[PDB]
This record gives sequence, structure tokens and C-alpha cells, in this order.
Amino acid sequence: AIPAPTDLKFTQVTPTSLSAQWTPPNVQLTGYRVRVTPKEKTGPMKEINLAPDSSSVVVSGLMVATKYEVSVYALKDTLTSRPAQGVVTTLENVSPPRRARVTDATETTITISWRTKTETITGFQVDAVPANGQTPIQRTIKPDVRSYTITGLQPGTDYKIYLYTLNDNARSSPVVIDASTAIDAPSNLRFLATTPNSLLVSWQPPRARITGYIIKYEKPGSPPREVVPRPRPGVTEATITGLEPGTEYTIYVIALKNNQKSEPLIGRKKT
Repeated sequence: AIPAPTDLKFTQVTPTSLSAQWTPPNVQLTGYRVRVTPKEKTGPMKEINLAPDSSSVVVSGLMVATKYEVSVYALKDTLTSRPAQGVVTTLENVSPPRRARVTDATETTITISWRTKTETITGFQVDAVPANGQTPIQRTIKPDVRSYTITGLQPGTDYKIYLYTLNDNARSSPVVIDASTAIDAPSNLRFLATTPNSLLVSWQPPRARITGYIIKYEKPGSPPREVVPRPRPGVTEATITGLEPGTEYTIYVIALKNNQKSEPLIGRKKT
């Protein structure tokens, strides 16, 4: 007479599957018999034989929104343990988003778009997880929507975006897409010092984890030139030299993150 498997639990229920797990009986086993049967005679009952070293099972191909009785028998040749039993109700049907795409990216927002099978939907869930140890941004989305903008994000930041279809309690697997907010510009250009041949420019730092700056300058009728060398992060002042006296120059300050550039901070100053 064999001991029943012990400590049965279910680790996941989906619309068409269930995952169970148990502590094997402390005995030499032949195998297992797993019975999954619909409580009301609404459809197919399932029965799965397992290796004797089994400790867990995933039973798929089930009917959605259906109550099932679950029985795990431990087997030793001609002997059968009493069953470890559980009850499971599968979720309502639900399918992941199709063709999910990032369509727009700003310093503070990201816009995504997707399609779906024509099924009953009650909503969507999105989780935007930043790459920098920071806290995820979770939002809930109305069911008729196919385009959404996640607002209040950090500039110059990488996000993994997890989008799920909701149908009441049923949540689909996430679709996973990648995007990055724009590098935010330096702000507040000030010309601290002026000479007939030079300017000392000043700016305030952006909020992104930048790797450097570019400074460009430009007179009417000339292509822009960069200040050498590029200012390193932490720097908030730079000198532009070798200019003409009495000339209007336009200054562009670009924040860098590796090879990504912000839109330029711009300003003008004479001589």
C-alpha cells in the first residue's frame, strides 16, 4: 500500500492549462497517473502517465472557463496510492496582442500600437520597465484602444514594455517590445564672457544619464563647426575660440548618450 503524493499545489492556471506540483511519496515508484476531469460533463477528460521521478506536471489542451477535478495517483506496478486531489477552474479565453510596435518616442513619453484577434476584451495592461533599476510604470488601458501613449517617463532611458490583453480575470502572456525615450536637451544657454575672438558659454545639465556634449557654432554663410574637444559629463562651461570680431554666431549645445543626440539647445551672440 503506497503513500499518496503530498503537498499538492497549483502554480498557474491559464485558459487551456494548469500547472501542479507535489512532494513525491518517500518510496520507489513505477510512475504516476494524472486524471483531469470536467466537473460537469461538458467535454473530454484527460489522463496522463508520468515518469516515477516526476514532481510536477503541466496539463494543456483544456476547455476554457471550465471546472476540473484533478487527481494525482502514485504508481508502483500493480499498486496505486490514493489520489492527491485538487480543483481547478480554467480562465476565460484571452489572446495576446498581435503586431505590437513602438511608433513614437519623446523625452517623456512612448507611443505603442497593436492589433488583436476579434475576441471579447475588457482591457489592456502595460508595464514599462526602465533599464536603470528604477521602478516600473504600470497602466491600464480601455478595450477599444489600439494606440496608447505612456506618459511621465524618464528622458534618455531604455524601457522593456510588457503589454497584456485582459479579459475579466484572464490575463494573456505579455508581448515584449523595446524602446528608448529621447535624450533631453541641455537648458538655459547663457553667454558669460565675450571677446572679439571668443565666447564662454554656459548651460544647465539635462536629466538623462548623458555621456558628453557637443558644441557647435556657426556664422551666417558658413557651415557649423564643433568645439574641440567635446565637453565631458559634469562640465557646464566651454570656450569657443578663433572667432571673427563683430560677428553673430549661433550656438548649438547637444547632449549625448553614446551615439544618441538630444535636440540642440540654441542661442545667438555677437562677436
